[PDB]
Amino acid sequence: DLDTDNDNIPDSYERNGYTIKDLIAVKWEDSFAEQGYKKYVSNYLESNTAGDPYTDYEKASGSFDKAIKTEARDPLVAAYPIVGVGMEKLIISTNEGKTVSRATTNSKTESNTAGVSVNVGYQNGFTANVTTNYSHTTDNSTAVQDSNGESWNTGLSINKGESAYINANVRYYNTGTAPMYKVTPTTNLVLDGDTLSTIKAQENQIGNNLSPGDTYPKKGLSPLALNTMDQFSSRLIPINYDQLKKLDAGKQIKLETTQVSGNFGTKNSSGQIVTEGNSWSDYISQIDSISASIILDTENESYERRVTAKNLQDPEDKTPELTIGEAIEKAFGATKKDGLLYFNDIPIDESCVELIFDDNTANKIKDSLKTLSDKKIYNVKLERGMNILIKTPTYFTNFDDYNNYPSTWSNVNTTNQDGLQGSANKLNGETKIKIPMSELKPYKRYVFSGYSKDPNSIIVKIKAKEEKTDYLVPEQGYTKFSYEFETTEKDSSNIEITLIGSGTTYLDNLSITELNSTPE
Amino acid sequence: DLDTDNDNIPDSYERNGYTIKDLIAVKWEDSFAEQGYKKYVSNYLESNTAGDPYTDYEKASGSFDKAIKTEARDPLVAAYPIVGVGMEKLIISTNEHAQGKTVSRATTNSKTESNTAGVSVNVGYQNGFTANVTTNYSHTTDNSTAVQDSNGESWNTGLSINKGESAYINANVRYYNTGTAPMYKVTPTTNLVLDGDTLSTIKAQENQIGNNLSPGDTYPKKGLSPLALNTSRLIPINYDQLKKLDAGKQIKLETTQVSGNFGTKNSSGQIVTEGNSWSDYISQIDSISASIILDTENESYERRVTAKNLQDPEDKTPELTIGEAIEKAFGATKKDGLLYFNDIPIDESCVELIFDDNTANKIKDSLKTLSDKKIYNVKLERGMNILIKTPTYFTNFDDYNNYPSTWSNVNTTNQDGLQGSANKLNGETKIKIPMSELKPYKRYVFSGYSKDPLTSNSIIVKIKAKEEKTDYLVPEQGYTKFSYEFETTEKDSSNIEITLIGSGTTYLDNLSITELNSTPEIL
Amino acid sequence: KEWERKEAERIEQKLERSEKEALESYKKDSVEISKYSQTRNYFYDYQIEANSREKEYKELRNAISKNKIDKPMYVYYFESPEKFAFNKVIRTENQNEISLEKFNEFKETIQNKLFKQDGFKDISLYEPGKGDEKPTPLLMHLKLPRNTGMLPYTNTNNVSTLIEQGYSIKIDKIVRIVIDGKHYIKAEASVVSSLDFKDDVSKGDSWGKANYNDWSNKLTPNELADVNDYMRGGYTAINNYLISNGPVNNPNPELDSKITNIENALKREPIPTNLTVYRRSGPQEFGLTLTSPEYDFNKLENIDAFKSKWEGQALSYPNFISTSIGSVNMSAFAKRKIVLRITIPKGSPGAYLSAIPGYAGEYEVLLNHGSKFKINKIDSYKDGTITKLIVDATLIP
Ligand SMILES: [Ca+2]
Ligand SMILES: [Ca+2]
Ligand SMILES: [Ca+2]
Ligand SMILES: [Ca+2]
Ligand SMILES: [Ca+2]
Ligand SMILES: [Ca+2]
Repeated sequence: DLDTDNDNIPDSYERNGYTIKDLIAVKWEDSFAEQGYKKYVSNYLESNTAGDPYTDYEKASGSFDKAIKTEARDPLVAAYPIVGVGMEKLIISTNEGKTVSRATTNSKTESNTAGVSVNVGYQNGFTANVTTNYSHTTDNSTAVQDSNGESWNTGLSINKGESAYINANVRYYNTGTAPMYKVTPTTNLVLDGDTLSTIKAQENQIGNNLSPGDTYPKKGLSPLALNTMDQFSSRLIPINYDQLKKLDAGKQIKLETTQVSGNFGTKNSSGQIVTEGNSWSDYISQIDSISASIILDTENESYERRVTAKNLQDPEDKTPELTIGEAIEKAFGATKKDGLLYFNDIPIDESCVELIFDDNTANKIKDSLKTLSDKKIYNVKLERGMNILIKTPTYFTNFDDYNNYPSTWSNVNTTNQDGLQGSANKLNGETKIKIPMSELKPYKRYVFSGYSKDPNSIIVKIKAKEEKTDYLVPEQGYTKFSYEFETTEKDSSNIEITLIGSGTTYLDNLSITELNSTPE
Repeated sequence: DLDTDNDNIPDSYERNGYTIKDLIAVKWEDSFAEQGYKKYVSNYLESNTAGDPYTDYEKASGSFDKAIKTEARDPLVAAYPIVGVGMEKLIISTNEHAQGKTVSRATTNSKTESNTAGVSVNVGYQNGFTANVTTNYSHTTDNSTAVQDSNGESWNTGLSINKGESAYINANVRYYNTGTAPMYKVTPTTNLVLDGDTLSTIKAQENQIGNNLSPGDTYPKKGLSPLALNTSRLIPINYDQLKKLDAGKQIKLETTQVSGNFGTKNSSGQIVTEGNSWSDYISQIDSISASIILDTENESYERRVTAKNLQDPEDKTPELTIGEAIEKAFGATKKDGLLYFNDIPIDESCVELIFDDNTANKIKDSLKTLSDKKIYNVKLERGMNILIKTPTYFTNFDDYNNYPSTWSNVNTTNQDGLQGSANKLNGETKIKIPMSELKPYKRYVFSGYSKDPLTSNSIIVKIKAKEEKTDYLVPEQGYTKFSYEFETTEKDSSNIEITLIGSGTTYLDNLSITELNSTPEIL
Repeated sequence: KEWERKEAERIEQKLERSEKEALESYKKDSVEISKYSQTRNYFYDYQIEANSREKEYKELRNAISKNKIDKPMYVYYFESPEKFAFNKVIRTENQNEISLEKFNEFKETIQNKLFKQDGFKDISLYEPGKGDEKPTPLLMHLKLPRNTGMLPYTNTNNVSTLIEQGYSIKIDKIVRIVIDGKHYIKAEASVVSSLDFKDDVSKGDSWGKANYNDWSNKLTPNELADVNDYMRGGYTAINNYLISNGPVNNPNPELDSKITNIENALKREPIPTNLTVYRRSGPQEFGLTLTSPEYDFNKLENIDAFKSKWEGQALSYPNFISTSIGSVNMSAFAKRKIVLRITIPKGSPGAYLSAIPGYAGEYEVLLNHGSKFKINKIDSYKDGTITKLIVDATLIP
């Protein structure tokens, strides 16, 4: 029970699992989960298991400044904020006075799914996809709203040799697990390589503190304008003719956040809160190099966590490893019930949602999976330097408790027990679903994925912006299939999804996931 | 006896009984409740039960700044200042210094309009859900403007603005503070939001307000001069929103950022407000507390009440029912099964209830398991947003009756009511309510409760206004909250007629008429 | 901390040269000077006059007497259970839990008693937390009264509060608080003051003479004659008769009348205060001999056996008790290794004996026979190479 690092936790409780109850550390006797307690493990060469300012007893016991999320309660997942900026409107004016103004919508994870390449059938134990480019939440991509495709140059009489101005509306949000005080975004604007003008904001004019979850401006409120800014008061961003005629094509404008600074909260003996001597400036550059990154994108909200893991090649560090399933169980509020992880009600699983990987970590995890005999990627060792994106289906049925398809699927029978996850379907005849434009976002990209087994040829038929029908012969075990398509505008016809089997096949865990947006 | 935190009150006295008298702490034995003394409940895990910069001792012993409301002396309500903007008069002139063409209208600012602007009622309410769901929940930050002295006339008629120029805008503004907290170093910011376009942001600075904004009071002290927007310059406008404003839409007032400090009693004398700020404790407060808004027909209050988390053994935080939370949040006299303000009775059947999507869904989830089927006995979870609307007119065939007209066929000689007495319906019931008590161009909902101890004995109701209707109400052995919309119009119209034809067996109770929002007049 | 530091440099500008030199002398030698101030009074007058630490001790005591407080202050400090006659460890440093039964033992040990606090001691003004030193599981949180000594002083990067405790304490309450997951005992006690003189013997003589100059006129001639006998040699015969179980084994009605006269004379003038006196007791007063191996306190086991036998007990002297206001060592009983410290409540019988002219008694006071002392504490020190004991006892009626 000797203490090596000064944190007042016995070392036997840190090698084993321990929980904090009665504001003290007791060993995990594997009978406190039904109470509602959870288990932590702390490293002993350093009193801070993760590199956050808060210490292992304070972090693992809930002694922090209360404003952070509840998912940073473990001493393994740190709490630092990841701000983000988006645009919700565009104004183009020539006065230093014609004006054209439209609406824009932002997606946090759109460039991360921009370069991912899909394959029909995954011919390994990988059963996933690898993207070429990994983008965080802090950068984001925008789409202008409906305008019937009319040219932007017919509303402004601007020729070669003249410059228009940017006016817009912006919103600040957080997706991490921390509020950051004295908000100084210092964001930037890029337009396919060349930047137009960086955006510099001050502490008091925008919101001083910016808590996670909620936004500045709040949900369902007017976004903050660029005219009401001391820098952009007598001048705005100028544009030449070539740039606007390039934006006449199917192109988009993107935002990033470059560098921020500010203080953090702490406690006091005489007072209670002071945020002057604190800073995040010298703590981010430790967290960014020790841990591994997870990003999730539900269709309404994105989350990210940063979970620590050991390097394989060095005996000298005693930071305990994790597997991928336990890492997403601890990082997220993932309840593991019947062996399956659920965030709130959306299932999260290798067999239920889409997982997207970068290029470097894919090689290492494919090397590790050959050692693994389970051939499932939730049990491989999480190491330092992992970057994983996970995307939720808009619609995903598993012929089970989770069903969200907006139209009923024709010829579906779930009277079987040999499905991969609970019951499955039988393609005795053929399954079909009509899904119109009003239930879908316009001018997008999608992939349709699922698990099949055949203990025969199966034809898929997708009515889309381009009709696509295809064949696939299934295996006796489960092989994941996926098919890419794109849709067209709202006033068009529908999406008809048709699957004709051979009578003796089983299909389970069928999903539709958003990938990209088609240009115009 | 045993001490945990940096307070004199022991953890045994910190829970299940909590009384402070003559600067000492004693438990509670239900005897000296009439000596001006109350049992509180606080935490025993920390000094500050809420995010306030005051301990549970001082606020429950009076050792704090006296400008704070006495409802905040309870440790379970967070002291929280809210600074809002009311607007009263619009003047439009074409000059850039202040001659020119001027038009002038007098407006009313409503706080609780856009929260319930997209609220529609049902003829029958399912399960025990006697409430509604809003499209969006709003706090008292936004104000919605209703022009009352608006004859049939375009604003272009008084301006004759042709193509490219326009006039300038000026207005009369007021600054209210409604909360359980004052604020001293006044520096507010407020945007003039026009349906997605930011017209301008006004900052009042410090010298135009003074160094005090106490709760419950405005900077114009009740009846004083409206503050025009010239003291800091004029605001322009363009000739694109003029017809847009003329047709259907209104200008919204949105407070954005209010800076200020608070006062702490020093060792020697009066408060000090230089080493303080209402900019650090605010996010600490908002993270734990729920939000209970109440809107009387003349005023509003809103309260931050600390609530709990069910999905953890580790936390020890007080849990409340909804009705008791309202009781301790605003201060309510406990009548026999009833809650009272100074005159308004409040219940789950005497006021109107608004929740957003998440709160309404989780309350409907909780309604499946409660064995009493009431809103007010629901466990209080951190992060609820609940709006209460005190009805404009409400009667119960009992002691309270505030209706201007008198009905027809009123039989109060019965006691099988929802609350005490009921009404025996025999035939018609006629009320011919004069229009002068009804605001122009407003949406009003009539709500009632029906109990019919017969298989198919039903009534009709019939609301006669400019937008009239005849509805067929089918009551059952229990009561239903039945609600019908209608719209008031401009003043040159007649009375509102409400007829109902009963069938001699049906019973009604808890009849109320309330306002939702304003309908857009054609201009 | 901020307030403490503020009147630390507020005090520091009013201090003198020898006072501040003694202040750094204590800053470098805190523990030894504190243990010296505990037990210096039991030496000789010339031992104190030739002691090296005495000039710094008196300069610091002058500084403490100069700095008085205006309001009662709740203060905090850590100290061993052995200080409060709990001659054992409540919880060790590797232990974090003070159990309910050992808290009950501490309650039933430290209750209803007055315990001495003498010499210079450091304390803390606010409740210690995580960033402070917590050497012991015993934190006392005392209401120091008005005008008590108060020295906030900045030592290097820290600040500390030094006082001259010169009082006993009554422990009103103890509670079981928790700091950094470790159980600590937080003691809410009361400062209870008694009149003590120690080495200040001339002023105590003046007080006894002023309180007892007219006492001889108020006695009967039988009482006055028996008092004159007692101060002229009758103390030997009277005390020998009383220890020998006089009225039972060998009844002497003349000696019964004599001791009744002495008892009524002591009842004539009860004392107007709570007092603290000292007595150079022999081993024969404690059931031991000079040849007893237990009498040699130079080994620790004799000290511990004496503490086990005598602390927390009631001791009865069936004879009249002759003590004095002085705590100093004398040539008459420097041989004796027992120094008894007695606290007398107000209104108890007794008189100051050295107010009568013609008596060779040195600042002596007398107590009635059959008296009982509740032994509260036993401490130890080194008089030369001889270990001597300090027995803090209180007169119970
Ligand atoms: Ca550790
Ligand atoms: Ca450790
Ligand atoms: Ca399934
Ligand atoms: Ca306490
Ligand atoms: Ca508490
Ligand atoms: Ca009634």
